[PDB]
Amino acid sequence: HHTDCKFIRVSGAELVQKYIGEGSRMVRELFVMAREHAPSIIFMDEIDSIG
Amino acid sequence: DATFIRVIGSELVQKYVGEGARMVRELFEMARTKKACIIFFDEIDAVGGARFDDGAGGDNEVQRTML
Amino acid sequence: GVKESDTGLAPSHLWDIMGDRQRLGEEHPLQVARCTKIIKKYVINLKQIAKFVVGLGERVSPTDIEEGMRVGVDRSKYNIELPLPPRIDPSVTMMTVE
Amino acid sequence: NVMLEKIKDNKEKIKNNRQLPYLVANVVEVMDKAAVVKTSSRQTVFLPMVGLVDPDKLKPNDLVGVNKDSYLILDTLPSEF
Amino acid sequence: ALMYGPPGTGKTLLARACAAQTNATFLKLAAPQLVQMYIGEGAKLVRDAFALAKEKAPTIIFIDELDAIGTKRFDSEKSGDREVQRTMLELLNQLDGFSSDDRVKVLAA
Amino acid sequence: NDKVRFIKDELRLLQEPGSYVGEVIKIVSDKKVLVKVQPEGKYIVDVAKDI
Amino acid sequence: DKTENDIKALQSIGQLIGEVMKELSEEKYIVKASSGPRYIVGVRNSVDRSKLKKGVRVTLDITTLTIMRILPRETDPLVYNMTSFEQGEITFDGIGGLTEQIRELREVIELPLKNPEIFQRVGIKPPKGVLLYGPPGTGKTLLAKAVAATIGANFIFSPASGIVDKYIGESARIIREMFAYAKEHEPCIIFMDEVDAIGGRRFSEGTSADREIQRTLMELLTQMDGFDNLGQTKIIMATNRPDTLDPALLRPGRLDRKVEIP
Amino acid sequence: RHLKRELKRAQEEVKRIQSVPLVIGQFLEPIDQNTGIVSSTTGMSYVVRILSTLDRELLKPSMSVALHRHSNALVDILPPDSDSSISVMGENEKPDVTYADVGGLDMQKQEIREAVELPLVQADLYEQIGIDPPRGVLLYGPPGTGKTMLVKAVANSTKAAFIRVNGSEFVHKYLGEGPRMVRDVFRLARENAPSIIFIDEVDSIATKRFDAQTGSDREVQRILIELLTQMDGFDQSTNVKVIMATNRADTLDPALLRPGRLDRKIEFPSLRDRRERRLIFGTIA
Ligand SMILES: Nc1ncnc2c1ncn2[C@@H]1O[C@H](COP(=O)(O)OP(=O)(O)OP(=O)(O)O)[C@@H](O)[C@H]1O
Ligand SMILES: Nc1ncnc2c1ncn2[C@@H]1O[C@H](COP(=O)(O)OP(=O)(O)OP(=O)(O)O)[C@@H](O)[C@H]1O
Ligand SMILES: Nc1ncnc2c1ncn2[C@@H]1O[C@H](COP(=O)(O)OP(=O)(O)OP(=O)(O)O)[C@@H](O)[C@H]1O
Ligand SMILES: [Mg+2]
Ligand SMILES: [Mg+2]
Ligand SMILES: [Mg+2]
Repeated sequence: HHTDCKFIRVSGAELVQKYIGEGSRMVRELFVMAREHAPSIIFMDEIDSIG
Repeated sequence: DATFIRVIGSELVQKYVGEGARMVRELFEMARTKKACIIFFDEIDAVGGARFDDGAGGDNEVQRTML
Repeated sequence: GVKESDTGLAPSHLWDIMGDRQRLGEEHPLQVARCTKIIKKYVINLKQIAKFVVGLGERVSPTDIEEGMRVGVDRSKYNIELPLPPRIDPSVTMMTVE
Repeated sequence: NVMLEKIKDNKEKIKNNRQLPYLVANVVEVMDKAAVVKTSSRQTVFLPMVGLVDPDKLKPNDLVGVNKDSYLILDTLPSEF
Repeated sequence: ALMYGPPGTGKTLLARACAAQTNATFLKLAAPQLVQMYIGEGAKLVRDAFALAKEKAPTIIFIDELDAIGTKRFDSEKSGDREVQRTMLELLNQLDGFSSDDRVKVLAA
Repeated sequence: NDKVRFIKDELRLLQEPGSYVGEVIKIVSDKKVLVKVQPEGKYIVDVAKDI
Repeated sequence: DKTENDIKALQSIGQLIGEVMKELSEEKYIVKASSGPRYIVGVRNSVDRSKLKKGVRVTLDITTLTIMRILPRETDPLVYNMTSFEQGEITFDGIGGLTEQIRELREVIELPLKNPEIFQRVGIKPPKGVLLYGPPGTGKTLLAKAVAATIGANFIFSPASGIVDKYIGESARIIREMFAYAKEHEPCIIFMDEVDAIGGRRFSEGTSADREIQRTLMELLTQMDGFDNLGQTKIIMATNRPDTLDPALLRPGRLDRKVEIP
Repeated sequence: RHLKRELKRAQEEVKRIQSVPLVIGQFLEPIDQNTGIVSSTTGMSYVVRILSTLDRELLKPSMSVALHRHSNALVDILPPDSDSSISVMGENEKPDVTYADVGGLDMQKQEIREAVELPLVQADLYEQIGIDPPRGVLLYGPPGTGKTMLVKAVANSTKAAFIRVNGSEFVHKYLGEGPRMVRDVFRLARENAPSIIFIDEVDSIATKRFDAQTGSDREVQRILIELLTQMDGFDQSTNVKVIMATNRADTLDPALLRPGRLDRKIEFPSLRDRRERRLIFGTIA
């Protein structure tokens, strides 16, 4: 909020994704939206407690 | 100088079952029409596996394209 | 830019005499369909899902019309003009031939 | 001789509509006397049934031809395959 | 009537020769066709292999292979056996007695 | 007088042969614009003398 | 006259069916056509405004679009093919040696149907729902013919793999219309035969076909038990292996008796 | 005086265009106010002039509307009460279950009289303390817990409008049908506030895994995205935000359960104790 980053919470959620429909191979597209709209914080919560 | 028709045997696989059924049919007709052909199936260890029945996996898609 | 570069080049100017009297003809379009039943007249199924009974063309032999064959039919009132070879699934099988 | 030319009169009209082309639809229900068909253009139309076409051939599900221009049951056809 | 055993015993070769020789109308069917990728097109192919066969009855449907739909597995846990098994059960309904199917036979190899 | 002449002409303006919402995929330096009609397929079509 | 009746049909045209979706005012009604788009239309004055209500089918004009008149409810072409199968009948006897099990199915079906006065006085809510399961080859199916012949109430034999179609959302709309159908024609019995097709469980990580099942099965679950509770419907369900079933169909209070045929 | 005859002859003309036959679209948003974007009910977008001399007071928030046929012009507006997916059920007779037939589950009964009943009758107790009332209510458990029985019990006593629907009423079968019905249900509720909205089962719609390679995945998914954006608008209206239930809570999509839409999770136990099993026997006895 102070730095003026777009806070993009990424999560494994495919509800928001509709253009490619999965984030397994989305890399360039998340960068190219966050590079236009820099500055950005991509908050990668990797869960790693799913058993 | 007889028509050569290369296939990749691991090109057939998709998630929607018997999707490689359509392919295998139409390829077989396309080779039937031209006279003197050779149909060269490489790398048929995928779709060319042993006769087995796991009882729990997804070997059911795989064994469609073989039958 | 691409500054207006479109294939054709120097012979396509002589083609413009021949291809302007045919382009206005209804030779094309023939909405491509496919037969579902020869009833000893013919039953086609369009690929939009809407079924029609059509009939012979200008001089086509009754041997041409076969089961599961595609045919082109008159754009307006449906009638077989020119039969066409079978199945539009071949195309992933013609790129495998070296 | 005057009556016989009234049957020919009707029939030359009837011969022009009977020939190709005509949409193909099936019979939702016979409501009786009325025939409701759901077409292969995926709507529905309530029509006064053609009486030259028997109400015997028209049973629920039957496959019948229908004229596009005026939705009337034109003729009967053996169920496709 | 079912034909099973080792390969090479001419199972597929005999059946054909004797079903065309006796002038009983011999339909050619291969089980891998009843498998489909559309949802509900395999259930519409079985009823349509049946509806043709009630008219010309008695007639012989010869199924070459039967391991395409003949999986014991239809208690499964996340597989495409939920679409395949739907054309096996539409079989057992179009094999129950309702007359005008009392006269359809079956070979299966 | 202005008022009864707003109504008579608003009857002409309200008649629309048709108007869509498209979106510019990409321009081409032919003075044409590749516009995707948003439910349908694509159409390449040039600009008016307004833009 | 036989050629003259055809000329009197020819001057007619189809009249698009709808139903009255919702009264807007006194002189405008909204219909939902069967081609698709909702319209706002006018009324012929032959028919009162009280005869119309929301959910009566109406015919419409070609292009002017006016309600012409009220029609009875349209009946599906699928629900006429299911009523037809009764060929193979047999009376009370079915599986000989299991006449005790034949009485257990009549306790659920034939006794409150004929005399609802025996279940009023005792005070248990009327039953409904029977599952048949056993070693395959045992005549689960022969008993279904025995209880549809003798009772004489309307029977509808609906194979479960024979209502999945290519179109999706069409296997929901059909089977909704059948539970209405069983209320109108009461008493009525719906025999679901070979329920192993739509017996897939939660899953919905595999193919998109596995989510066609789950979406068509949720609608059978809230239609069977929800706010909805249709009193004049009985369900008899035939299944081979009784462990395919989703754990919402194992579940008593859906399905009073869980009969095992030995 | 002659021009007063001519204002009347021009006023007549235009009222005939206002009235029947009309197709029903929807207003998305203005781009001016004499021109707007409507989606017809053919599944296409049109840019249409707006008949001046109309109320934009209810128009600007998205809401049903009437359009002309050939012309395609917005000739008048329709109430948000009119052209709704479902007539309200609070005017029909009340569900047959009352609180005499609820037996046990007395622990979930004190968490539902607070969450549902109290914010309709008295909005002024929450605000003056300074607490926000719970927004959406979730019910989850094994499939026999008699979730629905508790909801019927609270529906008879409130005597406020009710709207009851399923999650396979929204099933896709025309183009763009699925997104259209979600708008109609949230706009009826604000119009006749207060009310309780129940969606009975929502296990098929909320999926944890989409791939969006088939059309039927793109219709399910357009519905669910629309449902989040309409629960946001629904905040600060007397209606207690949508109650919904699921039988297996482990397919629940993460954006749905996130706060701002659903806040409370009324678990329905099935072990219970000896004083709460007794009661279940006593009302069926
Ligand atoms: N009993 C037999 N007598 C004469 N020829 C035989 C016999 N069995 C097999 N053959 C020969 O073997 C050939 C191949 O047999 P075919 O492939 O039809 O049998 P199969 O049991 O169906 O084996 P598979 O299907 O496993 O390939 C036959 O065309 C025939 O020439
Ligand atoms: N109890 C019985 N009394 C008389 N005949 C029987 C009996 N059980 C089975 N049959 C015979 O077996 C045939 C097929 O059995 P049926 O199809 O009714 O069994 P099922 O349990 O429904 O098996 P499936 O549905 O797995 O095919 C019957 O059509 C009938 O000839
Ligand atoms: N506390 C109780 N008192 C009296 N009866 C009860 C009680 N709890 C459950 N029941 C009985 O169990 C039945 C089924 O439960 P209910 O109709 O409320 O559906 P549900 O459990 O929510 O199912 P769904 O999974 O389809 O949402 C009720 O109709 C009722 O007869
Ligand atoms: Mg063989
Ligand atoms: Mg059976
Ligand atoms: Mg419930």
